[PDB]
Amino acid sequence: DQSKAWNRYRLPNTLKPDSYRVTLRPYLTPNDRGLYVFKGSSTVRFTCKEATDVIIIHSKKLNYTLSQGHRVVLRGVGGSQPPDIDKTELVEPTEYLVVHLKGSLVKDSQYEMDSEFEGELADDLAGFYRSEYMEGNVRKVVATTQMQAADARKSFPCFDEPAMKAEFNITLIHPKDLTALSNMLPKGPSTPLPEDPNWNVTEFHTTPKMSTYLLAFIVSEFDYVEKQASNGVLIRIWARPSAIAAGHGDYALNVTGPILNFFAGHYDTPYPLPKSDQIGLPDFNAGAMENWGLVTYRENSLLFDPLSSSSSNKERVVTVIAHELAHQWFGNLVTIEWWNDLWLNEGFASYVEYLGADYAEPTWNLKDLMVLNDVYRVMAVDALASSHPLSTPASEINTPAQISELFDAISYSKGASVLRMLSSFLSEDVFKQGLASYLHTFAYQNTIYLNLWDHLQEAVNNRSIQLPTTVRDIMNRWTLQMGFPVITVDTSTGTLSQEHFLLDPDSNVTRPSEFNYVWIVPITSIRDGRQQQDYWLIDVRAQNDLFSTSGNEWVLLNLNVTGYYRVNYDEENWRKIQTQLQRDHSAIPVINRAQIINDAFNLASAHKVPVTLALNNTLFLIEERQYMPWEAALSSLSYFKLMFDRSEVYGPMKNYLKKQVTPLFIHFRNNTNNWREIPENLMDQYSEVNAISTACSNGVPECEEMVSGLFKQWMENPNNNPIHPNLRSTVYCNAIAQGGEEEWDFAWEQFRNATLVNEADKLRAALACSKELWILNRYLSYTLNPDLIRKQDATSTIISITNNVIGQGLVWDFVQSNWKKLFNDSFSFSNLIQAVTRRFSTEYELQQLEQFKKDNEETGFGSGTRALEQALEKTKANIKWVKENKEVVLQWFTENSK
Amino acid sequence: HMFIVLYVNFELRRGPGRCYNCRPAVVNITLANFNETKGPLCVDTSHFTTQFVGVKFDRWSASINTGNCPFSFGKVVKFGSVCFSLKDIPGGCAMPIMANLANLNSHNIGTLYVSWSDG
Ligand SMILES: *[C@@H]1O[C@H](CO)[C@@H](O[C@@H]2O[C@H](CO)[C@@H](O)[C@H](O)[C@H]2NC(C)=O)[C@H](O)[C@H]1NC(C)=O
Ligand SMILES: *[C@@H]1O[C@H](CO)[C@@H](O[C@@H]2O[C@H](CO)[C@@H](O)[C@H](O)[C@H]2NC(C)=O)[C@H](O)[C@H]1NC(C)=O
Ligand SMILES: *[C@@H]1O[C@H](CO)[C@@H](O)[C@H](O)[C@H]1NC(C)=O
Ligand SMILES: *[C@@H]1O[C@H](CO)[C@@H](O)[C@H](O)[C@H]1NC(C)=O
Ligand SMILES: *[C@@H]1O[C@H](CO)[C@@H](O)[C@H](O)[C@H]1NC(C)=O
Ligand SMILES: *[C@@H]1O[C@H](CO)[C@@H](O)[C@H](O)[C@H]1NC(C)=O
Ligand SMILES: *[C@@H]1O[C@H](CO)[C@@H](O)[C@H](O)[C@H]1NC(C)=O
Ligand SMILES: *[C@@H]1O[C@H](CO)[C@@H](O)[C@H](O)[C@H]1NC(C)=O
Ligand SMILES: *[C@@H]1O[C@H](CO)[C@@H](O)[C@H](O)[C@H]1NC(C)=O
Ligand SMILES: [Zn+2]
Repeated sequence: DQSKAWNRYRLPNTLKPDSYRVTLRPYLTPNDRGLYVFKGSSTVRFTCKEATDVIIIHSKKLNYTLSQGHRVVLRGVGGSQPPDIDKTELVEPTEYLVVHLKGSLVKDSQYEMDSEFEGELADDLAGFYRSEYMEGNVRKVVATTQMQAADARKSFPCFDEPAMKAEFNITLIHPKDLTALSNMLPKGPSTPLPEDPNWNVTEFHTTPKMSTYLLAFIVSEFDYVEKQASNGVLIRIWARPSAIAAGHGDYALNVTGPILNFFAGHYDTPYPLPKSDQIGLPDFNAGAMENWGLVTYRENSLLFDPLSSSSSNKERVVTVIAHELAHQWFGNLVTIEWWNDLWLNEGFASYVEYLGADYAEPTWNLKDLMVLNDVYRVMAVDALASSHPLSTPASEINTPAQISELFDAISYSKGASVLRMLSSFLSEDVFKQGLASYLHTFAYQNTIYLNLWDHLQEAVNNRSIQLPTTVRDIMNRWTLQMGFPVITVDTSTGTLSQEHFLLDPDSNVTRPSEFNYVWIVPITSIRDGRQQQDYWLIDVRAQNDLFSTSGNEWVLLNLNVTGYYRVNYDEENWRKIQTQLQRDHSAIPVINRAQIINDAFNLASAHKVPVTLALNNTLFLIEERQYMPWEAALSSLSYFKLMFDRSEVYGPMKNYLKKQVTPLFIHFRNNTNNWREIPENLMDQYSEVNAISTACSNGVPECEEMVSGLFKQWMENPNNNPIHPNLRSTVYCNAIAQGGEEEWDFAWEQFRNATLVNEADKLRAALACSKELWILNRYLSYTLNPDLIRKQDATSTIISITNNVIGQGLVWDFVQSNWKKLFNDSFSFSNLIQAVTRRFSTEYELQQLEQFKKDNEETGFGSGTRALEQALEKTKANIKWVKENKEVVLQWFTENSK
Repeated sequence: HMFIVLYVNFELRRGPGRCYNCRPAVVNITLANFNETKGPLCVDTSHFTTQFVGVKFDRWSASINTGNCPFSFGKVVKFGSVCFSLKDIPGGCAMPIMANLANLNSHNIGTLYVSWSDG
């Protein structure tokens, strides 16, 4: 098996492509077998780097027309003479088309390979696929693409690895009444197809040297709005004609150009293409895709209605655009060598997205949200023995399932957090200078992590920055080994101690680390609200008077959580923190109030502080009005809800949250004139939503009356929605849970007739809050019907059902019952496993999960393999955590609830 | 009595792939009873009434601005004799004619020129 190259997952080094030409023709009507198909041809010019008698190229779900007895024709280039083909074959597991030759190709000679093929325009959201939408009574069909990571092979045969960069000459044959789009501008006007005038032919300029996973082909009846950016680049926002006319693409137009030129100037690197199209698709798997010159989006990540979309929707739009535009530099111009280093793409994009979004909306202060949405989001998983390093060894990443698995919170959020810290010990101006050199040197090339350290070292040296050692040796600690440390402070002594933080002390770390899980940590600090000097921890244990205290003094580490680590303190320092939070919490920075809450709850799970200490840190929240500290508490306590919302402990917890949030809810009731205004400050808008959501969810009668009143008022006037978009997610879900069949049906019809995906998303999620088990079962059957819920929203909707305490048993039973059938057929098996198992806290549930593993082990879990192992680790920890904390927690809530 | 009527119509380029916020592809600006080769349409009245007939579909609308004119089309007021034209009247005012996309682009699609004497 493995002896043969066509049974191995990495391409041989024998051939290297130079240039492709591809012609594709989508058929937007089904054939007599009921299939939407595309017909195509292609020629790849490649160079023989090493003599070989076989051509191995990627091919997936493509049916080839035979020419002269074989699936390809091989021709010579500039005198070259190609050997005869013995036979061709398709190797499905490795997704190869293999051409066995009778002779050997000659080193350094060039060859050209012609192929003619057919494929399905399936609704699977991968490769060359189809998207549909209603315009009037007509169902329109769109041909569009999604190649990342390894689906370019699904639209035409190619050497489909990111380091086999090449130029591409795209031609699209399309109905005459439709527009064709690709990475580049068309090479002349669209001409009629001589064979049939009902079709036109659009040829596009040759792309730059590029990875196959960045190609894009789109055929649509879409319209657009355009604006030339201040750096010469033409921006166009494409979407369904009704959305464009209504102005739902106007906000994207307002911010796209400026962000693109901001990035160009910030990194001193021009955007080399003449245009950058943004297009929103009705059917799309991820949030967006950074195809060079033709960025594709989910409608809910690009389109925005000022009167019906919420501020959180607005943040999503500008953030994703910023994320996709950042990829133009980190990903498209400079590309990863192999998927094991994916963070070089997604880590930078997830960090740089905040700089670009902050430039576009400077009044929002979005950069602060990185602590909640990235740092603490990924620390939950990075605190497991089953996590994985930011830069995995390349030998370990081979299959498409292994590759897809790494589009996860490590590569995205941890990558963002190590860059946030990297860009903090060095200045952002020193950081951006090093990256400018990195981008210039490796333009149109591929990089590994060591390539970046070198150019950051060049900046360190030119700017006279003094570090404890090289950028290489500091950042390898955060890149080549998994996890993060917990820095324990003893203020009586001033000693610091670091160690690998694990949510469960009994977890078994099996992955070895060449650094034995010790980091070089840049430590900031404040003393009584006053920043001290920076300090570098370079060993397991150190001592410095910067962390010693006297009398009423208290210190905090990790100012504004710039560093990727958790902090624990001696008992006495904690007490003075808590005393400070009770007397005047403003003395502690807002971000560090969230740190105090989140760190203590996680420390308590790890048996490093008493759970009552973490809960005592939430007592001051009854006087807190800011968004970040409340959201940190609500997120940490969502674990308590997961563990206890099916037990006697939930009552007392709800009463505690009711007590803590009621003054804040009444404050906003006043500040908004009984909910007819919204706060001016964005963060205050989000705290209002959480106050309403928390009050209603924990039984504040005033909020329950308010949300059901607003919803009933809406049903009496369906065409005039009285609910501000910021409150719709909460009002819809709580009105559905409190109501019955009438409210569920009304929202279902509103979802079916929705003209704005932002609105459909809120309705889709609120329909899962029903308290009627029969309604939830019926809704579950809808999620797998593509005519009722788009396949792109299937798993997301199922996850909404499992979050309902009544839906938990329904979905888990459904997953156990239908996994084999499910697995075949766009569908995140990883996220669903994560969602349906996070409530598990008993030996019985662990037994079922173990049996679930055994019953499906041989078929496999694909890109959900790590998710399952992490579910097992967390379930075992949950069992121990509940036995050890149930009575303590029950008593704490009961006493502090009065 | 006499009416002074300025008609302003415009159309967007037909799909597919139409640019919704671009300058309208078709523009028809007509000042009633005006012949370019004869010159300004001047007032022959004891009293006259100005009428603006601008197109309006969805978020697109036509408008006439005040420009560098001490008055505005519609609110005109004593007169010696007032003249209107769609070509330059040296010594007069210029009222820009715009095609406006609500909350987005505005496009100048023409110019009304006015002239008057005191009296
Ligand atoms: C893709 O298009 C480019 C541009 O038309 C082709 O590049 C030219 O290739 C010919 C060889 O046939 C050279 O003589 C020209 O000098 C090249 N021009 C440039 C600007 O490089 C390329 O060959 C095409 N590739 C394929 C596979 O068709
Ligand atoms: C810690 O983060 C806060 C933001 O959460 C920073 O505060 C801002 O500082 C700027 C400039 O000093 C002010 O214009 C803003 O009004 C501040 N915002 C708030 C909410 O106070 C603070 O500067 C950060 N600390 C450090 C040392 O960088
Ligand atoms: C390609 O061939 C396979 C096997 O013959 C068939 O099942 C599939 O439907 C074909 N694809 C198309 C688009 O016709
Ligand atoms: C298709 O070709 C015809 C004839 O050249 C042309 O009039 C029409 O604009 C073309 N359509 C597109 C979408 O380019
Ligand atoms: C885009 O910007 C224009 C110009 O500032 C502004 O008038 C418009 O309201 C903005 N549109 C949206 C949807 O933000
Ligand atoms: C560092 O300085 C050298 C010499 O001036 C220069 O060639 C190099 O580009 C600089 N590197 C950075 C990152 O500025
Ligand atoms: C929790 O608060 C109580 C006072 O109600 C206090 O005695 C106790 O020390 C706190 N828990 C800690 C500090 O872990
Ligand atoms: C232009 O508008 C005038 C006034 O509405 C109308 O009479 C005329 O027919 C129009 N001309 C064209 C070519 O549409
Ligand atoms: C406009 O006036 C010129 C000059 O008198 C004349 O030749 C032309 O026929 C007129 N056109 C119309 C439509 O009255
Ligand atoms: Zn990305």
